[PDB]
Amino acid sequence: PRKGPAPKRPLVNDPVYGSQLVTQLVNKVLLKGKKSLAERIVYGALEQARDKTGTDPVITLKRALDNVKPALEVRSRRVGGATYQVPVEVRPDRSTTLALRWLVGYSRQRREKTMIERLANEILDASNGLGASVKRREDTHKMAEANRAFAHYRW
Amino acid sequence: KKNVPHGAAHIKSTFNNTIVTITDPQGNVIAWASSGHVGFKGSRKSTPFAAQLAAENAARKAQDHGVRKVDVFVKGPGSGRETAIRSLQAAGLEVGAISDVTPQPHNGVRPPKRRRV
RNA sequence: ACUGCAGGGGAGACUGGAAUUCCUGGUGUAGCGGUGGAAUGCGCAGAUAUCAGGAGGAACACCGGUGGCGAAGGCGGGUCUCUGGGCAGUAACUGACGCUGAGGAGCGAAAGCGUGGGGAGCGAACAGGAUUAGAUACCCUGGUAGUCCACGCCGUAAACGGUGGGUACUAGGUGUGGGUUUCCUUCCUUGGGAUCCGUGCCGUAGCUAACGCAUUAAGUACCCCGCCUGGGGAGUACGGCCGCAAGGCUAAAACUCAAAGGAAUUGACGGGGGCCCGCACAAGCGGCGGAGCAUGUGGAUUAAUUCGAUGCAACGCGAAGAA
Ligand SMILES: [Mg+2]
Ligand SMILES: [Mg+2]
Ligand SMILES: [Mg+2]
Ligand SMILES: [Mg+2]
Ligand SMILES: [Mg+2]
Ligand SMILES: [Mg+2]
Ligand SMILES: [Mg+2]
Ligand SMILES: [Mg+2]
Ligand SMILES: [Mg+2]
Ligand SMILES: [Mg+2]
Ligand SMILES: [Mg+2]
Ligand SMILES: [Mg+2]
Ligand SMILES: [Mg+2]
Ligand SMILES: [Mg+2]
Ligand SMILES: [Mg+2]
Ligand SMILES: [Mg+2]
Ligand SMILES: [Mg+2]
Ligand SMILES: [Mg+2]
Ligand SMILES: [Mg+2]
Ligand SMILES: [Mg+2]
Ligand SMILES: [Mg+2]
Ligand SMILES: [Mg+2]
Ligand SMILES: [Mg+2]
Ligand SMILES: [Mg+2]
Ligand SMILES: [Mg+2]
Ligand SMILES: [Mg+2]
Ligand SMILES: [Mg+2]
Ligand SMILES: [Mg+2]
Ligand SMILES: [Mg+2]
Ligand SMILES: [Mg+2]
Ligand SMILES: [Mg+2]
Ligand SMILES: [Mg+2]
Ligand SMILES: [Mg+2]
Repeated sequence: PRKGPAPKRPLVNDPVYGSQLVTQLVNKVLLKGKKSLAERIVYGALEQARDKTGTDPVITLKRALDNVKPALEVRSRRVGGATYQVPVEVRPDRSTTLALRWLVGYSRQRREKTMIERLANEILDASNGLGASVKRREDTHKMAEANRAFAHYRW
Repeated sequence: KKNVPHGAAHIKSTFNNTIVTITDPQGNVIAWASSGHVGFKGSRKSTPFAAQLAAENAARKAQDHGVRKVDVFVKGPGSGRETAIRSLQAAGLEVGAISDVTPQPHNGVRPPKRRRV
């Protein structure tokens, strides 16, 4: 706001999988306070993910995120009589946030039956670099690589 | 097929555009690739990014004719005046001397009327 | 009058360099130009760019300032010729010859006008493009008169210090331009003191409605000229004089209004400025606006649809109970 930064909230380690990345994924799936429902999707989709690779799924999850982290985003600004996008650097804890919104966000409009198998396909199609969440990485970058001329207006 | 080892790079940088031509010391033009040759159109040509690609395109096209060392003669009140010189160093050239040949009239001809924007 | 001194004061003739544009060649290839963003335009028939030569016009970077000069308008690239004024000192000379000045006469930025030259750039009118409800404008590409020179006319400007000219007097403090002169004088310091004429800044007495002026008066006084008498009508009509014309100078009345004004004060306001805050925006999450239905309102209808609420701050409000 006006008065500087606000203290960000801590995340406890997930009890089944010893990593903070899984408990940050269950909060993007979470709707309407149904957290035990959102934990039966993320625990369910990771167990479905190890039955098609055999690799441990939190190692599969981090390679799914390293292919959808943006390095440059395209924040907008009005200058004169024409407004145009400005490429800025993405800080690391936003790159985790903006990627997990894209796995959950493009899995809700994917063509399968249950959310457990829609999410488990998008993680596996991003660990290989083929999904639709991966395509938004090289659409955010292409809009940020077509606007290097405007990098001198950094607010 | 022209071959010359020592050259002279001229840079003109206005409020609308930049042009980087590269000549021999006798004054004959070798390569001239500017900010419209590198793909831009409109107000984007005046940006400092469009000057560090115009200077790269004239540098590699001059090194094919054997240019290894240039002299820099900038002129014009532009913002792509410093980024074009640093762009020539990261293309395999040596800058040597940097001069300033901006034309300064001795109160000669009359300037146009001032803009009431 | 004599001796010194400072200066963009004026006039004429000759003349110097940078830059803009064009022309003629050399190299070179697809863009250049332009704006808040574009487009008209230029170019691919060799443009912009880069180098060399040539033609022409206009203005004079640095010195240049808070500064000089002139009655004001105004005045600066250099040189020669001709020429006006000012200041200080000497106190040689004339012996009130002084000041102002109705009418009058001369000078008088810029625009404009006449005849003839010149025309690089800039640029009214003009045209096209964009902006917009429209855009006869702002912004952009072009571009004619004119701006320049010679000889005449015009005679107006916020021609201003919005302050007529001469003189005498009335605390000072502190810069800067032109002189002359005394003290440590050769301690050189080109510092200090005295005096004369410019030019600014701040300040006391005094004046002023206030702001402010204040030894360069808007103070205290005397001599002469111009001018004012509520605001519009109006610096207009008619008459006259000047002018080639555009127009200038002198200058009214009927009628109409009860005001038009000058400085300062408090506030509100700004597409003025500084700093600061709010779910204001940004970063997020979930909605409304579409559908059926419930409830309130506008409208319409009705014998009656009781009345009240009507930007935020009325519309699941008075109504926490209308068969
Ligand atoms: Mg002179
Ligand atoms: Mg010349
Ligand atoms: Mg020409
Ligand atoms: Mg040529
Ligand atoms: Mg040329
Ligand atoms: Mg002269
Ligand atoms: Mg006698
Ligand atoms: Mg007189
Ligand atoms: Mg004239
Ligand atoms: Mg005419
Ligand atoms: Mg004429
Ligand atoms: Mg003529
Ligand atoms: Mg037009
Ligand atoms: Mg114009
Ligand atoms: Mg003459
Ligand atoms: Mg006359
Ligand atoms: Mg008058
Ligand atoms: Mg004047
Ligand atoms: Mg007057
Ligand atoms: Mg007087
Ligand atoms: Mg006199
Ligand atoms: Mg004095
Ligand atoms: Mg004062
Ligand atoms: Mg008075
Ligand atoms: Mg009257
Ligand atoms: Mg008249
Ligand atoms: Mg008449
Ligand atoms: Mg007032
Ligand atoms: Mg304000
Ligand atoms: Mg928002
Ligand atoms: Mg609805
Ligand atoms: Mg009612
Ligand atoms: Mg309510």
